[PDB]
Amino acid sequence: PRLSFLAVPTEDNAHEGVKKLWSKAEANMGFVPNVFRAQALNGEQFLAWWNYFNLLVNKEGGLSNAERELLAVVVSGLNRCVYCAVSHGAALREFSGDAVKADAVAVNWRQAELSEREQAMCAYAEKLTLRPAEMTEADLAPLRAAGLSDEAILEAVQVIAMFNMTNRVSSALGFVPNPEYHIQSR
Amino acid sequence: PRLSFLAVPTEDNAHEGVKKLWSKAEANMGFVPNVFRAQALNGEQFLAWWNYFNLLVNKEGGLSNAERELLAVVVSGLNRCVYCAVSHGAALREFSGDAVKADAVAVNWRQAELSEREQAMCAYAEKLTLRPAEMTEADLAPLRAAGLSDEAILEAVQVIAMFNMTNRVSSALGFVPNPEYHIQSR
Repeated sequence: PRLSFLAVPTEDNAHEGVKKLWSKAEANMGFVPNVFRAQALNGEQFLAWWNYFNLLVNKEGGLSNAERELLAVVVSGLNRCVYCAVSHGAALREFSGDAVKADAVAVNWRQAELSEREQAMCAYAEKLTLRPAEMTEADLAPLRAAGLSDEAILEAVQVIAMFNMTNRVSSALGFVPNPEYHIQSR
Repeated sequence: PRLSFLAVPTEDNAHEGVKKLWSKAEANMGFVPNVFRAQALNGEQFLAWWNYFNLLVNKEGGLSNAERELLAVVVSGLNRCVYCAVSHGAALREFSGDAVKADAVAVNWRQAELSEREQAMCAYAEKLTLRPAEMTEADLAPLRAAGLSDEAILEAVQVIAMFNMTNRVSSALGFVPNPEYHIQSR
């Protein structure tokens, strides 16, 4: 299938750290995420990007995985990125155990049954995605009312902005999510 | 479960024709669509609305069920109405047999594998939903290039506008899609 609008590195010409990541992804999930193939055309840039993204979104931090995937799903729905919508909706279904909530939040978090902290985080994510020029200090007040430390607030801001980046990369270059994501934790 | 922001008719005060429609919904699907409960507060208006909507979207016409559900899914994704997104995504998965295509079109039809006719219909639907003031006769040229008769074009315009209406009703009054839709044809 056509993974990208640009050339995709093959096993022959790929960076060897890209190939090591391919083998690790296949040992761990049964497939290689198509982003790992498409975006890896520039090897060292891709490896640095993956280092940062993996540390911020997947590894342990100030926010739970469920909260990060909630932010990811809201942002990807707003920017209308199919790759991130599908894959991180699968991730949110897995980490939350509530497929109904994931499906609702993917469309409109206002029409989901969310905690007050989830509501604050989703409103903040939507404002930062759609109207970045209008951010004020007062916008942090709900987040602090929900018990988010400054470290957690920095992490959440990073996640929202990082998905504003990945949405643009994937939509500009025509990335396609793996079929496996559609059936996961459904 | 809170089906509505307004009062919901009970079995005691519901219109009799509303109760008869509840009975066909239970006879045909095993449950009553939550819209049939919430929107039926005004009996005669709901019954006329259902007559029109059922004739236009579900019954036999110039467009296939799959094409109508494609239009519905695109419009509901653009207006971010959870009820219509979930229910007509189930319908589109059923009529198309392609869950991947349905998931992709729900987010961004540009990132789905669509025929040229589907592309024309989805671009037209997006323009009519987001920029209705900018519609021109020239916008009909791709639809006619895709082999759509004048009757089929009238039906498609009706479908797009009708979902621009139901999205607004369901989002304004807090309608909640039945859990069954999330599982259907997955």
